[PDB]
Amino acid sequence: KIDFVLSVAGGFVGLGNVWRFPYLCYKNGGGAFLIPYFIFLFGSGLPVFFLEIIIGQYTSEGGITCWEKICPLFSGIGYASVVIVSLLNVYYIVILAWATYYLFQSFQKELPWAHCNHSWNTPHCMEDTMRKNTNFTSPVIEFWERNVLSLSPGIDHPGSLKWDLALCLLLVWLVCFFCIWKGVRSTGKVVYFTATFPFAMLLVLLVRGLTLPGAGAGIKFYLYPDITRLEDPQVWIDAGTQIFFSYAICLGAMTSLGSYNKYHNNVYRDCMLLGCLNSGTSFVSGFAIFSILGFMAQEQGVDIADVAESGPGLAFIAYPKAVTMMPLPTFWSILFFIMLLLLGLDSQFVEVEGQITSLVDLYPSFLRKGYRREIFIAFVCSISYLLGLTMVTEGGMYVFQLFDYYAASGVCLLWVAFFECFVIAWIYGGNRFSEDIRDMIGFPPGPWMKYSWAVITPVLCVGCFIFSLVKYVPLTYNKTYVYPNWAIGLGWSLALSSMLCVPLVIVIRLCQTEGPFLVRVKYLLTPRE
Amino acid sequence: ENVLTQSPAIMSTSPGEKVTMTCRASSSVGSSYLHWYQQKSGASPKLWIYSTSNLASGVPARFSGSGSGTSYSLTISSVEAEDAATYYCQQFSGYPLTFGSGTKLEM
Amino acid sequence: EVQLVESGGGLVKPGGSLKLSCAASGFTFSSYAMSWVRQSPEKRLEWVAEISSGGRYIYYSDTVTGRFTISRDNARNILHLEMSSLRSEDTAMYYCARGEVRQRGFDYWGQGTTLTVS
Ligand SMILES: O=S(=O)(O)C1CCNCC1
Ligand SMILES: [Cl-]
Repeated sequence: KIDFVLSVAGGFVGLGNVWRFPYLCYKNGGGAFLIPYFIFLFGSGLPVFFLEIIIGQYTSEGGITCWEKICPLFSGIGYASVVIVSLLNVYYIVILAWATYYLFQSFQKELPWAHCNHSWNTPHCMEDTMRKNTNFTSPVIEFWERNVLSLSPGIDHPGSLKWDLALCLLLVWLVCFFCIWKGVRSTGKVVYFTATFPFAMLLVLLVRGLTLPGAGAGIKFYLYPDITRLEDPQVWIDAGTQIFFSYAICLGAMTSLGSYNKYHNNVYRDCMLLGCLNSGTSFVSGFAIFSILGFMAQEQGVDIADVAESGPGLAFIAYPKAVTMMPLPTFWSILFFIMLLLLGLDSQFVEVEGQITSLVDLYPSFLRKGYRREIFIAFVCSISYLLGLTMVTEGGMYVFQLFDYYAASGVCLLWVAFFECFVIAWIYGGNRFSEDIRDMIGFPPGPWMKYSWAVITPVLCVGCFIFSLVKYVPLTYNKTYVYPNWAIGLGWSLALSSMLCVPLVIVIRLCQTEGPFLVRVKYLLTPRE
Repeated sequence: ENVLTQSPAIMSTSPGEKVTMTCRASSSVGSSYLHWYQQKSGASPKLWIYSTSNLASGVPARFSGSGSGTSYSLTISSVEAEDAATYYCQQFSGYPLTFGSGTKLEM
Repeated sequence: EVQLVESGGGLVKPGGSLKLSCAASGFTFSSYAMSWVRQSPEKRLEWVAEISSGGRYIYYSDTVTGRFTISRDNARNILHLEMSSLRSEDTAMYYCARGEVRQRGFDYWGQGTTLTVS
């Protein structure tokens, strides 16, 4: 099982675990984030992951075709998943653009963020050592805000288009385009290095963080719950959708990946192994992130909740501070950002390939026989690059935050998971699904999967959605910038672009099918083959 | 059809001594899809070992089994008069399902 | 998980037809797959047919695929095997076995019914 290991190990460490989980945990007060995180994990995450893999293997086709075999009425789930992937690919690559910019900035004798004597730095800067010797600002934070981002006062001020970051996105997109068109992927002896290097780097960062003088307070903030105050809907949605985002579920890529295997594989063992390990690596890297934050709190003399930004830049603020505290910081900075680029590039390759397949399968005659696939791939990459340019401007950070919060996370993932589990448990039939699983892997799902799909996942998703609507709180960048109403409307438009697919497809297929309305629904609910 | 076979078709045995039986398949069976069944004379067969190592409910702990690929075996720590029965290996990996030739302990 | 009983065995002529029944008790018959196993007078065990828990998936041995039909009554909790053309080699003892988990084997075996041709 050792190479299976290396394959699916490349599989479960991604920008999600390293980057998204730490800042989401930090944003929700730390310890309080973990309780809904594990509740959603064991309630829905693993069962929905297993369910999606089972669909992918059962149909032996793409994520859009399977619903035709299962439930023709709810075929809109595949379109929702493919549009979720399409929106995710646009903004997920900006992280690699920032990583590329940091890596290019790392080719210096002294790291630019280790001290503040440069041009872009504000007069209020004080060295972290000297800050406790307040209106002062840490050099790393203002480097992230002013040199890389050049952050605008708000989303209403796009500002100039940062040319260096635009070229970084262009370089990353060229790498992706060449890899997808030429089929370049980690298949030779390089797979072992690609699978082991991220874990080695994370272990080094964890060791450095835990040995910091202020690590203990960071761990206390990371693990101590705050159920008395922090039980807002926001933490529940954030943890539940972080579970669904770390796994490639509700995106429709897991069905395609599962279709690559066969019934002889040890399904429901690989699923639990990969899911538990994927959550475990996130939980482990949380210790490193929060220990670095605790060291920052000890050094700067301020609370842990105030040391760094409550946003996507937590990874780009904490880790550079960690590599600053190691011998020869340039070497560790270069290694860390090479690791980050590889870790994000592999996932981006997988997502773009899945999108390309799920779109060419809708018209193979035109997109695979009437025209070369290279042209279609170039079209997809170019359109995504022009769309991603919107997050490169000086105010691009706000757009990226909105995209992360709405386009490929939040209520849309709960919507997709609820409709998946509802359809399979109730419309298609839990007994039928268990019988199919018996036919494929040899044993029934058991009470845990079945009761999860029937009750627990629908209850959790509906409860989170209703609790969010009842106790609604608007999105805010960091914890001080309030988005305008039009930006919130745009975010909800991004979410609804995925949510509305199911009702639209239901109504369209109802209209396009002949017969009485009762007969229309009854026939469109019948499985195929 | 994955034809199975068992070597000691007839095995004369005496109480107390350790005994062993072998099962072979024409095709590579998964370790989790091979099972052993005991059948006393004049009685229906009973499940004895499953997943090549897990003893069934009623089998005493003296029994054991091991194997992989296309070669498998079953062993007895110390036989007894109550163990005089016929044992069949069976593969469950692919259809048609097949049973071994069967080995009957003479005593 | 207690009791399984076969019925319907008897003497028929070669090329005839016979239906075999297998009653189930002590467990939810609709939640477990059922399989028929055949023991020739030489005591050699041969698998015949399998029916899934809901009856949607059916498998047959290569020698009985064209002549044997397996069916179940989930409401009645009774398992039925139908033979349309009984050859000379079909004379044997028939058992109905529970095979819900392929990785665990046939948990329970029925009493069995004999079939003869003359
Ligand atoms: O964050 S990852 O673990 O790399 C993955 C999860 C699904 N959406 C993004 C790709
Ligand atoms: Cl995660």
